[PDB]
Amino acid sequence: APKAVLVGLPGSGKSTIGRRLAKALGVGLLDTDVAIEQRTGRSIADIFATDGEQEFRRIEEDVVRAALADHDGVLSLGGGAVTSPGVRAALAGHTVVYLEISAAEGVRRTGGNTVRPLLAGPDRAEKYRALMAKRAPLYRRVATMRVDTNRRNPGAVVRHILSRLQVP
Ligand SMILES: Nc1ncnc2c1ncn2[C@@H]1O[C@H](COP(=O)(O)OP(=O)(O)CP(=O)(O)O)[C@@H](O)[C@H]1O
Ligand SMILES: O=C(O)C1=C[C@@H](O)[C@@H](O)[C@H](O)C1
Repeated sequence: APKAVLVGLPGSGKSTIGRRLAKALGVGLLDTDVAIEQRTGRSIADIFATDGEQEFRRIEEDVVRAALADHDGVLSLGGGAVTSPGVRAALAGHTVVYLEISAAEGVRRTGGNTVRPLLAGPDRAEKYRALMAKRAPLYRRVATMRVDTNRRNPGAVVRHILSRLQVP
């Protein structure tokens, strides 16, 4: 059982924070997007382009359920992880930290050049607003703790988290 599951829109910090939240607790971090690229031997960019999100979402669903019982440290979920009705029920009972972010910073932190299937230019922001709107509800449903990583220092966020994870 993960010491904490991290969910949030791509660009919310899931990785930056998943590392500091894991290194501070003394437990390895784990990414579902990365776990899938291993169990399949295929890049998520391909699995999407060739087989499709439909099938991908299934594979992710199976991989997540797999980590919710195997991993003992910090677990990080892919953006649309919470769109899978099955994934949301596997999260029931876990410590789920929803890292919130506004369309402003979210898009500013994702304008790099990593191949994001669901977030590709042009109008890469309209796409972000949509993802945010459509999913925001979902993240609330599975989140046992809502932390804002918007205006904050990657470390000051982990600071905030650990306190609320030790206090009732
Ligand atoms: N709490 C925070 N405050 C300030 N900037 C932060 C932040 N957390 C992360 N960032 C910045 O946001 C950028 C993207 O962060 P991150 O890589 O964690 O996205 P992500 O893991 O949510 C996306 P994906 O789901 O695609 O893997 C980095 O440049 C990072 O420095
Ligand atoms: O927003 C999403 O649903 C995604 C986020 C990434 O982590 C990858 O899992 C993939 O690009 C899909």
